[PDB]
Amino acid sequence: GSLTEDGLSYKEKFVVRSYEVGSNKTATVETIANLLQEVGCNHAQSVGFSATTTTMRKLHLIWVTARMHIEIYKYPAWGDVVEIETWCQSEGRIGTRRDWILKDSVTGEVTGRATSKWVMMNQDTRRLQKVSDDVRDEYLVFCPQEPRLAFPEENNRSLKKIPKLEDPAQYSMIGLKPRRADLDMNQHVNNVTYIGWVLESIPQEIVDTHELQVITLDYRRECQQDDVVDSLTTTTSDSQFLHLLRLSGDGQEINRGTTLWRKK
Amino acid sequence: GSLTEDGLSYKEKFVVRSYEVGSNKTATVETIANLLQEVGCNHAQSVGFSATTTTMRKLHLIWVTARMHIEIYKYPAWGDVVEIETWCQSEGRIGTRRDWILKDSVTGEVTGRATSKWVMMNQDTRRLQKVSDDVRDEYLVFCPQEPRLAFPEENNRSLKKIPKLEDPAQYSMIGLKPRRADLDMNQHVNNVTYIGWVLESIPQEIVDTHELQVITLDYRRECQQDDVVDSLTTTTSNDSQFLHLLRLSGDGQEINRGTTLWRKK
Ligand SMILES: NC(=O)CCn1cnc2ccccc21
Ligand SMILES: NC(=O)CCn1cnc2ccccc21
Repeated sequence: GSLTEDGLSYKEKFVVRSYEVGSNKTATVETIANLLQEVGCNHAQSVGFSATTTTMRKLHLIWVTARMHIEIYKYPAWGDVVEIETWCQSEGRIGTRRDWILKDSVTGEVTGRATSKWVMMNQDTRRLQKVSDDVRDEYLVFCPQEPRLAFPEENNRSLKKIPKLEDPAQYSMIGLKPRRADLDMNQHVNNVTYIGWVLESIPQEIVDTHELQVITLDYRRECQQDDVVDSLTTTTSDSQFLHLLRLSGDGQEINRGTTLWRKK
Repeated sequence: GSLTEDGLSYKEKFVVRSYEVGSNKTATVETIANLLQEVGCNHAQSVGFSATTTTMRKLHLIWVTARMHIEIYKYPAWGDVVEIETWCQSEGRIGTRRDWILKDSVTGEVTGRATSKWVMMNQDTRRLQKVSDDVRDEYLVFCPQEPRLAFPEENNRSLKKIPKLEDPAQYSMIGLKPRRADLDMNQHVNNVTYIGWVLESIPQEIVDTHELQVITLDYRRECQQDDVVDSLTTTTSNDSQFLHLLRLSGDGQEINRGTTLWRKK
C-alpha cells in the first residue's frame, strides 16, 4: 500500500483469501471490517504514528471507536482484488473520523463505503476527553482541509440515533465468550469480534436468503477477556433489525446497532 | 503465488497483518495455520482442482485432515514478509500428505515447517476408504516422485502416537461454541478453529512466558455448528509439554487429541 500523491489519504490492495469467504464464496462483513482496520493501521504507520502522537503518549491518551457504519453494494469474491482508500478528518473537539471507499480493482467501481467516529480516552481511567489544540495541530497536517466524506448525502444512515432494544428480544444468542484469536496485540477484544457477536443472533434463514447491505454499530463499553456476552435482535421492518450486546450477568450494555438486509 | 519451475510444488508470499499478531507483535499459530491452508488451496487451484478430481466428485469423495503437525522456530513479526512452499505426496492407499516450509523472505532462513495427513472420506456417510488406483493416478502427475519430506528425521515428532488424556484434567476451558466466522464456505467448522480451542485451556502464565514451538493435532470427529466443546489440558513435562483433549460438552464424545511443546522466552 501507499499514501496518494497529495499525502492526504492511503490506498491498499487485497486479494480475498479462501478462509475469508462465507457460503456465497464472497468476503464476510467481518473480513471487510478486518481489512478496513488493516488499511487504517498502515495509514498511521506511513505518516510516523508508529495511532497516538508523542503528546497523547505523555498523557496516557488513546483513540477509541465510538461508532462504525459500513455499507456494502457488492462483496468481493474469493480470489478477487479489492482496493481500499482511507483518510481521516478532524471533527473539532468532539474527536476524529476515519472514512473508507472500497473498489473492485478490475472495474474501478465503488463496491462499498464506511465511516467511523473516534474519541480521545485516558487508557487507565477510561474517561473521555475533548480534543485540545496541541493534539489537533499534530494530526491536521495529515488530513484534507476541505471536507471529504464517504457518506456526504443529507439525512444519511451513518448519523442516525439508535434506540435501546426492549425485552423480550425476538432472537438471542447467549454465552458468547472471546478466545485468544479475538484479542489484539494489546490483549483487548478486537472491534470486529463485536460485529460477529451482533450477527450471531440473526436467524440462519435470513443469512441464507438475504445479503447484509448496511450495519451501524455503537460502542458503549469494552468486553473484557473474562466477560460473557448475550446477543439480542428484534426485527423492526428489505429486512431491518435492532441489536443489543450486553454482559450475561448484570445486563450491562456493551453495544447497540442496526442492520439492513436485501433479498438475494 | 505460483507453481515452481518443475510444476511439482507451489510458493506464495504473505505480509503479516496488524490483526494477525499476538501480544509479542508476531503472528499467532492460528494465523500461520490459516496461511498454510490458503497456500494449499492456491496450489490445488493452480493445477485444475477445486481438492477433488472428477472421479472423486462422481463418488461423493472428499479429502479430510486426519493429523496436523507444525513446528515454528521464529514467528514472523507484524509487517514481515513470509514465503511458504507447499507440495503433496501419495502415501500409497492410506491417503496423501501435504508438507510446507516457511521462510523469512529477507534472509532465506527456514523459520517453520509443517506436515499433514489426509484421508479419503464419503461426504454423506462419513465412511473412510483407501485410495484406489484410478484416483491415485489422477494426482501423481502433480507430486514429486522421489520422496520429499518437511520432517525427514528418523525419530521425528510428526509420527508419534498420542494417548488419551485421563480425567481429571489439570486445566480446562468449557462451553466453547463456534460462531459464523469459524465456519468455511461449506458451513463446516474450519480446521484452524480446533487449534484455537486446544490452546484455550493452556494457562495465560504459560502463554505470557513461553513460545509455542510444536503442536501435533489428531482429528477424530467433526464439531457441528450447533455443538459445544470442552478443552482439556494436562502438563506432561526449560521446556513445557502438554497433553490435550477436545470433547463434546454433553456426552464427552472425543473430537480431537494433541500435544504441544513450549520453550521459555
Ligand atoms: N481515527 C484515527 O485513526 C485517529 C488517528 N488519526 C487522526 N488523524 C489521522 C491521520 C492519519 C493517521 C491517523 C490519524
Ligand atoms: N493432500 C491434499 O491436499 C489432497 C489433494 N491433493 C493430492 N495431491 C495433490 C497435488 C496437488 C494439489 C492437491 C493435491
